Amino acid sequence: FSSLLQWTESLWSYIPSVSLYDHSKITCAIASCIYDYLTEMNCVNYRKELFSPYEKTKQFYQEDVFLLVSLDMSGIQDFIYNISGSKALKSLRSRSFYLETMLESLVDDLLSDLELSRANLLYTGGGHAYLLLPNTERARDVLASFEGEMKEWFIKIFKTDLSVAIAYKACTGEDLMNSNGTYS
RNA sequence: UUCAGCGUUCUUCGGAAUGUCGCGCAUUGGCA
Repeated sequence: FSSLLQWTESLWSYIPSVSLYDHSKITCAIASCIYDYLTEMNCVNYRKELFSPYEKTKQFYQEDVFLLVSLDMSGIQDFIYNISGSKALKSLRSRSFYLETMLESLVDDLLSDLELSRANLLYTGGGHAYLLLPNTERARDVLASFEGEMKEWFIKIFKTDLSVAIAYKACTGEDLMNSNGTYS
């Protein structure tokens, strides 16, 4: 699917739906999160439970179903500039690339732990990563375990030179729909 | 016919610096 997502983005980047890719990706992520939430709740019929009363569509935008997740890497500039000059030119280019590549790996690992795709990562800042995840208990436990494992690995490799902090917040469909201005 | 000099200019006009370099090399860095 990753190849399909990469293809979709190049083709739909400069065409209106927010471009079409942006919308398609966001839809995919939201869908995956909803599917995981419904699997956690074990609904008998997704369509009937959602569209039957025709008010359940509105109420489902009020159930806490999504998680806004931010993972941030601490120690970027110090790591790039904790160098002696002997190989500075080389080191400075390599350290910045290594830190960005490591951040990519992180989220990929996290996605591999959630069986999700890159559509669920809204964007990656240098040293930063914002994602949208399902609010399932399994996903929450996966996030906790991933935070613990990342803490252990960073302490085992760089000690206090680099760290990673992961924080999540629960939200509903209306929050994603910028109702009442709560999203920002 | 004799007696006398007297007055006016006291320097003038141009050119007033120019061109050339305006730090270099070694260590260091960089490449390997």
